[PDB]
Amino acid sequence: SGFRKMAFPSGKVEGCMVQVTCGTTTLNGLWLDDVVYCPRHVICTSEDMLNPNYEDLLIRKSNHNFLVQAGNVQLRVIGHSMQNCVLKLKVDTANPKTPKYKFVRIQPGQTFSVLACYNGSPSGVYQCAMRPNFTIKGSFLNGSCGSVGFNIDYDCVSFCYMHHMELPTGVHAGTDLEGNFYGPFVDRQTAQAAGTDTTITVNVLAWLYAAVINGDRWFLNRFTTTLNDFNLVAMKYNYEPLTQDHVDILGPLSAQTGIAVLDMCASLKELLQNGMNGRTILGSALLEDEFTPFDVVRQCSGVT
Amino acid sequence: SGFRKMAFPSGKVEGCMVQVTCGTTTLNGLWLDDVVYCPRHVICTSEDMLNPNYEDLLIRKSNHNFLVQAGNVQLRVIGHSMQNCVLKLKVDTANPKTPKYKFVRIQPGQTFSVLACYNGSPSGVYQCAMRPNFTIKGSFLNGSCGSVGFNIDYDCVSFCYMHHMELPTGVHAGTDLEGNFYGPFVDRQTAQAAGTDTTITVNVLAWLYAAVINGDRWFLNRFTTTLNDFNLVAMKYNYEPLTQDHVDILGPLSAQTGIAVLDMCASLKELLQNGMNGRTILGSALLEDEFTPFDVVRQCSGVT
Ligand SMILES: Cc1ccncc1NC(=O)CN1CCC(C)CC1
Ligand SMILES: Cc1ccncc1NC(=O)CN1CCC(C)CC1
Repeated sequence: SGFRKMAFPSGKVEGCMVQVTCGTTTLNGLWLDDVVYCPRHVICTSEDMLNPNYEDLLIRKSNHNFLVQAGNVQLRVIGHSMQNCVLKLKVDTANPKTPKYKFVRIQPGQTFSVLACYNGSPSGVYQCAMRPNFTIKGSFLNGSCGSVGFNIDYDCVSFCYMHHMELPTGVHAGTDLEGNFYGPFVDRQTAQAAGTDTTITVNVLAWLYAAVINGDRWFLNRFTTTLNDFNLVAMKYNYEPLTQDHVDILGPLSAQTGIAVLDMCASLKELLQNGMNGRTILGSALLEDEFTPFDVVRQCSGVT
Repeated sequence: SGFRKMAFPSGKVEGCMVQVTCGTTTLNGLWLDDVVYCPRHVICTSEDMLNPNYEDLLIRKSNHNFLVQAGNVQLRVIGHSMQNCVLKLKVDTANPKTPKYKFVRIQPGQTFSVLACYNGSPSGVYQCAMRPNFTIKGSFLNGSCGSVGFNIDYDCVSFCYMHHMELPTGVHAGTDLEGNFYGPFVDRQTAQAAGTDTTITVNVLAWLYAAVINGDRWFLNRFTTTLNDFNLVAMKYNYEPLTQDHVDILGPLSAQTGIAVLDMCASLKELLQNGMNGRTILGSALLEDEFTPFDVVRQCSGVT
């Protein structure tokens, strides 16, 4: 028992972190095989950040301008290319610690672990989710750019995020490993306001199942609801609409606890309409939405 | 910006996890140098758990009864001894991935990361703290025994916790790496009720400094207090008494924010007496006490 915000073990990703310096900017790179991935804004100066033309800025850069340091040993750069908002630096040495990996683009609501890094060195690991407005609420400082977000399926690391920037509101924006930003964000020092940060309903429901499994049951009520009725209440509370697919994904949790998904929706409806009354659920005073149904099943079953 | 419950990167500890089987019990062991550390309850059966006499049970065990598996290769056990509540299994091979390490016994309030494991394999990493009643609120299942808690100072891993058991109330008990339990807990299947889980005041204050640093400032008030006045309010709310040592440890945070420690105590006093009024601080609806002043400084400065 006990339910914690749990990150994936970071070792496989730690073995991929390198330092990339270009000009006077130092950030992090991800070394997989003979390629190092890093944000393209590494080639920018103070005056470039405002309205950079990366194709133009990249012409003035050569292979020897990208300084790649793995641990404290230098990697030789034999090629460089720009793929969307990331640079792919081909090095002469394949990463000996390269795990089995995939590049995946995640959907809003999906969770992942971040291994925050500074100067190619890991400083910490935390769990977070892709918000429905395509921001992430990370914990990043200057120099953390190039830190990655990932998932693990036993031995395969699915890389889903690369950190690029902090928006003026302190929230975070980044790309998948193909260089495409999540959301409408652009790697420019400009006014980019995020959209509505709605609550990931399916995740909240999965965490209510996690609470019942671990003994916090006070919130279970004598009511039920429909998808349409629940969604009227969810729209009012800035909660994402619940679909039949979400209900299906919750099936394993409904089966283990014997609580119908729509009964759990009714319990959530009353928590939304009445508050917690100073009470807590899994040590939290708000409804937690950064655990997917898959994360709850994994933590409650002990997948390694 | 952004403040997350951040765990230490787990790679150095992942390289130490092994599977220990004795009889029909399989748990985790920590392989450091030529010694494997694991809970002594690995030698127990169903009938032993109630009132085990580990010196007696250990006589019937030999080196070849302890099955140590590192990855999927077997380690030869050439010696075994009992140190308090942990077994030290001397193996013929030194762990090639042994990091620089220390064994330290932490005080209540101190935080650490746990690398939860099943069958010697890491399943996740989370951050938690030694409660003032010497329990921990982990996330552990059957088979997680032998999972460790640790801190890292650049390259040195300070091992502080080894998981041994779940109390009947779902909370967790364990030992330091010398086999001494934190608290009055004993490795027996018996009624052991935990004492008062008081709030770690100094940690809450440090997290209020973390909130001010990241822009959540609504809770800052026009008041101040004394240690004696604050402690009258803290005793009433089951908060640990604040000492001058805690005030000193908060010095770096007081200096960076320009907010006197006693001013922050007065802000905490009003949050205790008035609640949050449906508002949040660092995305939380309760006062978080699992970040030490050192953790806040580390996360806000980016120590690697
Ligand atoms: C300071 C900080 C904190 C947390 N995360 C990231 C950063 N840095 C940036 O976002 C810098 N920024 C400059 C303009 C570039 C086009 C994109 C990168
Ligand atoms: C099931 C579980 C969940 C989370 N953490 C641990 C466990 N297991 C135990 O605590 C088992 N227990 C049996 C009696 C022994 C003296 C000590 C170990």
